[PDB]
Amino acid sequence: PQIKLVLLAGVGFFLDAYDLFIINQVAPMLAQVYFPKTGLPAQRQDLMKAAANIGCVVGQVMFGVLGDSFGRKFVYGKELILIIVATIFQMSAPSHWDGNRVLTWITICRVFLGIGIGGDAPMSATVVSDRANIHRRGTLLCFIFANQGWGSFVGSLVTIVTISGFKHRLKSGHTHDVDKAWRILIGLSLIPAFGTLYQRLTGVIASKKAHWQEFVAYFSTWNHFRNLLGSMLGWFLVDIAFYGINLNQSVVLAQIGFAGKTGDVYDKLFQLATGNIIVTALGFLPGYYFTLFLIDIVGRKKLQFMGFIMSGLFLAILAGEIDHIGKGPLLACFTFMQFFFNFGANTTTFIVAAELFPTRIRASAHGISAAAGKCGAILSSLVFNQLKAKIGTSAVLWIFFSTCILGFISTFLIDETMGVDPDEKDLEERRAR
Repeated sequence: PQIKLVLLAGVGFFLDAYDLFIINQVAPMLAQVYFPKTGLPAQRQDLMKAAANIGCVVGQVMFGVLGDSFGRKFVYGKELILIIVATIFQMSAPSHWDGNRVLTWITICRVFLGIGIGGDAPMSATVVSDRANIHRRGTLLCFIFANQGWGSFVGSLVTIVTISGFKHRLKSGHTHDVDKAWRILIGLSLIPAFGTLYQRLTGVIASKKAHWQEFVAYFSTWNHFRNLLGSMLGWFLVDIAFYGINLNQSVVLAQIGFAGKTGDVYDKLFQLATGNIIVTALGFLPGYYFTLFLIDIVGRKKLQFMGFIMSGLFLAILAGEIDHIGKGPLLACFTFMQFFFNFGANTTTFIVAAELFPTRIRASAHGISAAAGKCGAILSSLVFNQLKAKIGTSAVLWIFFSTCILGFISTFLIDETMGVDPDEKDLEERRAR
């Protein structure tokens, strides 16, 4: 039936999300092995975590040109093999290498990993928005998007299970085994990756100039232009705070009480992995499902309004009190923030970008909106840890706070897409003139 296809898109997001966010769990292990006395260099750590998102935009533009040039039959399979190969090279960095050399190895591998993740990322949003043409299209988009939380959550679950498995061996003095652990975290993505591969198998310039003319003509009108503007802005702005935080979630939990001076190698990794699972299980994951049950009841805009404005509140509390109050209060606010990312702007910006635009342009308008988001992701990803040292963590959180208020303001540019057919609205718009 039609059902089996959306799960295949879902597991695509799950694998992409797992591979994207698992870098947050792998980074502290690389530190313990290759930089035990000092932290990971700021510029090098930022590059490694942005690498996947940098490739992510290169992927959907490259797989877009090839996909338009020679059709879909060309791109469907090869995107998944690229992230599989990138996983293996990333997995098998020579353990005898220098710390900086190992880092440079992983950054390059993750760029190619991003190129593949950039492939299936945008092509699945269209398969269920064009097919449904029903009021229950949002609940379908949100269900597939919810796999992003499972990717982040399963990665956190995998980490505590792995660390607790190395408990006795680490306590018995075999501290280098953490170098094996971080390779296991990346490698375990291969199990669904290989499973899905088997299931997936078992006048060009004149046309481009013509579509460009329609695109330019369409978005040269105000009431149509601002819908593209708000779609790009909302996605760009949320991804700054969203990916800046989620790719560095383990770094924030270090200002909070989860990083101490007591205890040995295991105690540190386990409590830090304990914090990561708490946040993603209690906040990051359920946010997708609160969005799921209310988008087709409350509407997309009101959820973006709430999503932007709620996560902003918790960002301001962090920045103001992070250096002044205890662990407990800070942890709760951080989890609430993550909750209102996915119960709010993060999920709705993805949905709104796919729901606003008539199909005759939807491929471009959604692609530019998704590209705009990845631009926000790479900005914070590329500079988060560098700013953290130059201006401090509180100052950086005040920046993310400002981006949320701007997202709230920009959301007014959007038409409510709950229950509206963008093709029918375009159709009635035209008969009236």
